[PDB]
Order: sequence, then structure tokens, then C-alpha cells
Amino acid sequence: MTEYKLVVVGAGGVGKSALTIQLIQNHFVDEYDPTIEDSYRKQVVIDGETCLLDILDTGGQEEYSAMRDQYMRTGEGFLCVFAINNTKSFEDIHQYREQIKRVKDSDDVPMVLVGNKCDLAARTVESRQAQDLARSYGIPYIETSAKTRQGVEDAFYTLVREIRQH
Amino acid sequence: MTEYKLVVVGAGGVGKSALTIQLIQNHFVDEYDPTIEDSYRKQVVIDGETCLLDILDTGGQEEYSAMRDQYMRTGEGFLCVFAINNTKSFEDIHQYREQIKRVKDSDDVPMVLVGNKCDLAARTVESRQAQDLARSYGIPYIETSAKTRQGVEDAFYTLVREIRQH
Amino acid sequence: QMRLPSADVYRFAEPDSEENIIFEEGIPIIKAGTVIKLIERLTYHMYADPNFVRTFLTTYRSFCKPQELLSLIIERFEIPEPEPTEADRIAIENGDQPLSAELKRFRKEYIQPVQLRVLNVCRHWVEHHFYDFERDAYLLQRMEEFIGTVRGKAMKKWVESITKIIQRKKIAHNITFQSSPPTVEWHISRPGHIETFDLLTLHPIEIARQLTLLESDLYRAVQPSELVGSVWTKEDKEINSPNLLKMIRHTTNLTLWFEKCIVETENLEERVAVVSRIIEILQVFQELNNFNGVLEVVSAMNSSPVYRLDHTFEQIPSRQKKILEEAHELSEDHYKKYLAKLRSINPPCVPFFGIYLTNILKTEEGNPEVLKRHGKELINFSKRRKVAEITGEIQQYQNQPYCLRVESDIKRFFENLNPMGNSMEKEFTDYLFNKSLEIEPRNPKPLPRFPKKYSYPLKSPGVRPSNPR
Ligand SMILES: Nc1nc2c(ncn2[C@@H]2O[C@H](COP(=O)(O)OP(=O)(O)OP(=O)(O)O)[C@@H](O)[C@H]2O)c(=O)[nH]1
Ligand SMILES: [Mg+2]
Repeated sequence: MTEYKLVVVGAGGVGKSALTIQLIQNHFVDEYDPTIEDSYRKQVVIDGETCLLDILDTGGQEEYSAMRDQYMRTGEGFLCVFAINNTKSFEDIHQYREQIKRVKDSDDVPMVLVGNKCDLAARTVESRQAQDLARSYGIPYIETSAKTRQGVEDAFYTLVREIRQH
Repeated sequence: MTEYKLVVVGAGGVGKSALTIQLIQNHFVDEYDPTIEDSYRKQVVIDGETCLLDILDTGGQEEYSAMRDQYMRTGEGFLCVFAINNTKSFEDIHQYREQIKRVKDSDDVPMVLVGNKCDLAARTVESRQAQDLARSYGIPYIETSAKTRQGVEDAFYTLVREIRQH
Repeated sequence: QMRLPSADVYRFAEPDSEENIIFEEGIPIIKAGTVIKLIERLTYHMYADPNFVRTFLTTYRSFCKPQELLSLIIERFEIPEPEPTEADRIAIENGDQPLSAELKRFRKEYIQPVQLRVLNVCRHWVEHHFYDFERDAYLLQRMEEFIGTVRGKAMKKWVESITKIIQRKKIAHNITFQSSPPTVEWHISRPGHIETFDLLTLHPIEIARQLTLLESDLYRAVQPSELVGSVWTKEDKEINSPNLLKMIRHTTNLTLWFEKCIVETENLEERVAVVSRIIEILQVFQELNNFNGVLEVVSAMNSSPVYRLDHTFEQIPSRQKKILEEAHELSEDHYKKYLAKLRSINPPCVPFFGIYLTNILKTEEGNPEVLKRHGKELINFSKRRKVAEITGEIQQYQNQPYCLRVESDIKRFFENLNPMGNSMEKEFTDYLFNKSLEIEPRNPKPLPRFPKKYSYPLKSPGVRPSNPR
């Protein structure tokens, strides 16, 4: 079966890891161990087509900025994540997209803009600002709440669809 | 890699801690802080095989017979230490051997007799007397110095070899 | 069967129940429990577990404040001893001395081990987690007063000891080796001529050695307090994770320096010499088990500016292409081979810290702080055990020092490396890429020629050490 290599990028602290965890982990088990083998792969069915998702999340390693190119070259599709209560993380999106285009050497890379709600602090980026940014890039926008699991599947599945339709 | 649980026992002040810290950090502890119970971990390649050593450093002759038994239950091998300039610590050795034999209920528990502080000139325990005791137990006798590092690796690694062939 | 104090005068005697403590399905392993139950086990009288002490002391702050921890272990320490038994009363009432068989047993099997273990916690607390005390002066005064109230000729050994450690810690590490360090190697740049130091003038072997010593020291300086609670990812990371950030920033700067050295060498032949020298440095990093060094090189070789230089890599000898490929392979499939290699080598080594940061962050974001049982909120200790397993692995590799001699000037050269100058990241990064396009234009633009820039010989002295002294 087809395997999709997905890379989650974005500023530190926007919840990239929680999204990956929420998509992969068993939500009905007391304990979660990220050090266990293949805790980054998940077999799923999208639009009747079964596939294997391989997810690279480098949350926690954001300060290793010179390793970014290398981590990004491994992916076929990208989730560009910002936190809705963090304007700076939203303003960083533009540079992440440009860097992805540069390492993949293509102006048409499969990607999805993802706005994640991390806590109950006040939202500073409205849905419309993000929708307009995503439209200017020609990519989908998906809003999530990793904490309640809302939109998580939608963000990753939408990305896989972008890859299938490239 | 294989894990080995080593336990260091002997009268207080003989050098149990200094020997362990010299092995672990290549550092000689000159001050004397009585031990209650400390644990260390060391990944090392012995005879071409990668081992993970768990070293339990116990408090000695502190008349806490109750707790001591507790340390010996888990251990796979024991380093029985005395200082070559302290006859009383040598005379305490048989008590430790007897306790170990008792606790683990076995007559052939892996162990090494260690005569520490061999860098000092004022020796009161002759090598021959210690060697005779070691032969009577069917184990090797190794003289060491946590200060100069002489025989330190040999003592611990010989114990590992005994646990491995046991 | 030994009797315990009344749960009415001593809180650490309540019996265990599914409502205050849960075990993981050889000593027991705690999955969850109330703070009181955790402290009881931290100082249990039945068995030892120094591992529990390190885990607890490393992670307790998320569920218990320092001041509260001290109050609780002091209460734990103050065990009321039992009243004379019927047999003792009989003796006492006849004017004789009681045997006090149960009182003596209780002291030997319960009081003594519990109190010694409380003191053990105090010692480890002050010795390896002294920051709690540096940040709270009253906490330290309370600890000193407590240790100073401990009476009895028995506990005396430990009271005096802890007191000394505390005083030593308030007012402010020799190394012995199995063998002798190898001789420092020199190439074009000679001792004392720091102005000439550069990628190609210093000996590649010595470059790898000095950077390994530097990177080892940076690795060894990271404390657990900089990791727990994922503090290096929060807004006060500069304050809470200074040693970690300094270590990461050095790695980033070195990768950028390698990239810069490459793209600023416009002449193809000279650039090939630069790339080959960097691969030789990687080869020495591998011999030294400096995994952070190996990935700094791999990261540079896979960066956008360098990765696209087909004409350069085409002239690199096959043996070196293989070396770079195998290094690159360590990170594939989520570091599968790297993890296997790290677990198999003989330290000293310098691990890649990134892996640890991601695993700690995910362990903390993917596990709840508390588990609920029958309406009760028990501390999820398995989550803390997982984080401490990671900090513990980090500490194990921080113990062994490298047997290499420091060369002050070379060390200084690398400590002060600043590839970016005063430029901001984006601008510098764009500059490197534009330099890459200039020296090797995208197809079908033809490849231009460039003048040489190095006036000294480019032949490498190799990576096999020489032996004269
Ligand atoms: N000259 C010399 N002094 C040593 C040597 N080993 C230990 N010492 C000194 O002996 C003293 C006690 O050493 P420790 O390692 O604390 O003794 P210990 O057996 O752990 O004692 P307890 O934990 O109380 O049972 C210290 O002052 C050390 O510096 C050695 O090989 N040579
Ligand atoms: Mg000791």
C-alpha cells in the first residue's frame, strides 16, 4: 500500500506534537510512550483508499534551525501550524512556506495551513485572516483543537488528499 | 544490550563510593560522606559486548542489618570491599559473604574480593591472607585504588564476566 | 506481623487502597498515587529504590511545592513509637526492666529505615537539586533547622554529613585517566598563530578533537531542571534552559559555518577540497563517537545551499560519498540506526540532544497529569517515571570524560565562531542560497569559472594520527 510522508512544521509551542500524538496514539489507553517503535506510523482509510501515514514531528527541536532543511526534504506533504492565540507564530508561516518551496525546489508543494487552539487564552488570529492567507497561497485552511481532538483527522486527511491530487 | 546488577558492599570507610565514582566519572572523591543508598548506571563494552551496568552503592557497617538484606536480594553480583590498611574491615568480609549466601540462598553467587586503598604504604592486611580467603570462597581477589584508579576497571569488569558465565 | 502507628497520629500509615495508590501490573512499580502515598513509598521501609528518589526529586515540582515537600518528609520522619506491650507492662509493674521486644523490632524494621530514607532524600535533594534552595532561602533555613534538630547518636553520622554538604553547596572536579591523551596535531597554522586558524589551515583531526571537547562540555552542562515541564519551549526558556540553548546554538552556528565555508569558495576545485575536508572531520567525529558533531556535518551537507551542488559532489571520491551516506542514514526512519549505534558504542560520546527533547515534549503532552479513580485525582506517576527515564539516559552519557588535551587557542577560535556576523537569520540564510545559485547556476544555465582564493596547499594531511612527542 501507498505510504505518505507527512512533515509538521511551525514555531515552537503551537501544539504540533499534540496534533501528531492525537492522530497516532490510542485515545483509550492510560499510558503513552513516544519512545516506542513506530509510534509515528498509522494505517488509515481515506476516501475508501487504505494507506500508511508516516509522520515527522520535530516539536521540541525548533531551536535547531539549521536542521530544518534536512527534516523538510524528507516529506511529500506539509502541515504548517500556528497557534491562534499567537500572532508571531502566524507571521512566521510565510517563511516556513518559502523554505519548504526552496528545499523541495518546486512552487507547488502539497501543504495545509493549520490554526491550532492550545488553551483558553484569547484568540488573536481570526478565522478570516487565516482563510485569506491560505487563499493567497492556494492551499486549504483547517482549524484544530488538539486537546479536544477536533479537526485533527481533518487536517492530516486533507493533506493526504492534496498529495493524491498533485 | 545485557543489563547487570552489581552491588558494592563492605565496612564503612573502605572506599565503596570512591571506587564506584572513579569508575563512573573518572574522579576521586577525597572527602568522606557516609552512604545510605546510591545507584549509578554505566554503558560500557566488555569483551566486545555492550553492557549496561547498574551499580548499587550501599552504606557499610552502619549496623543496619535490616536494610542490607534488602540490597542483596536484587543484585546479580557483589563486590566485597575491605581496605588493606584496616584489619577490622577485612575481618568483616566473612559476615558479608555469609549474609549474601543466606539472602540469595546459594553457595556460588558471583563475587569479587576487593582490597582497596593499595596506594597507601601502611598495609595491615597481607595479599596472601586475602588471596587465601578468596580461594576459600572460590572467587578472585583484586587490589585496587580508587585514588590512582589502579585495578578499578579490573574489579568491576571481572565481576561482570562472572555474572555472564554464571 | 508488625503493627503500624495509628493513622490518627501519623498520616503515612493509612492502608493502601485502589483510591490512594495504583501499581503497574523485583519491587512494586507505582503507576499513580496521592502525594502522601508517593512520599510514603519514596521512603518505604520494606525495600530500596534509589531510582524512585531520583525520579521523584527530578519531577515532583509539577504536583508538590518545595515547601510542602519538606513539611511532608519532616512529618514522615516524626514517627511516634508504640506504647509498652502487655508483657512490658507486667515487668514494669513488678519493678523489672521490660524486654520491649516489639518496640525494638519496630525501631529496627520501621523507624530506622524510614528515618534513614528521609535523610537520604534530604541529602540527594541538597546535593543534586540545590536550585530549589538557591531560589528559596527560607526553604534552606528550614532544612538546616530540621537537620539540626535531629537528635540521637545513631543519626549523628548523617546529620553531620548533610550539614557539611549544605555548607559546601553555599560557598560554591579532578580527572584521572586510564591512558595518556594523544599528542595535539598541527598542520599549516602553527601554535600561537591564531590569526591564521581556519577550516583548511588547522589539522582536521585536531578540529574534530577540539570541537568534541567543546561539544562534550556543552552536553555535560545541561541539567534536568532545564528539561522537565518542557521549559525550553516556553517564553522564559532563556532563563530556565540556558545551558541547553547554548549547546543548541553552538551546533547551529557550526553547521552554518560549514555551509558558509562551502558556498563562499567559488572555485570548483577549491570547493571540492573544502567539502572533502569537512567529510574528513565527520570521519574523526564518528571515531570519537561525537554524534552531535556527525549530525552538524550531515545537516550542513543536506542544507538547501549545499545539497544542490551536484558539480561539487560529483568530484568527491567514492569512499567519502559512502562515509557521508552512512552518516546520513543514521537519521533516516526516525533515527533508527542512530539509536542502535548510540546503544552499542563504548563511551565517552556526545549524543544528539534533539531526540531527547522531542521525546520529553511528547511524553508530557501525550499523558495526563492525574488519573481519576472513584472521584479521586491521583498523581500520574508513570508519566514522571517516563520523563526521568529520559533525563536518566542523558545523565548516564554525561559521566564519562574524553581523554583529549585541550588546546586553548583552537578552543577559543571555535567558541568565538560567528558565521552570521551582524546579519539576521533570514538574510544570512538567503545570502548562502544566493551564493549557491551563483557558483552553480540552475540548469540549463552553464557553469561559470571562478578564481582561486586560497594561497596555501589544499592537500589534506589526512585523518590518521601521527605518533612522535
Ligand atoms: N588513599 C586512598 N583513600 C581512599 C581510597 N578510597 C577511598 N579512599 C578515602 O577513604 C574515605 C572513605 O571512602 P568512601 O568511598 O566514602 O567509603 P565508603 O566505603 O563508601 O563508606 P560508607 O558509605 O560509610 O559505608 C574517603 O576519605 C576517600 O577519599 C583509595 O583507594 N586510596
Ligand atoms: Mg559510601
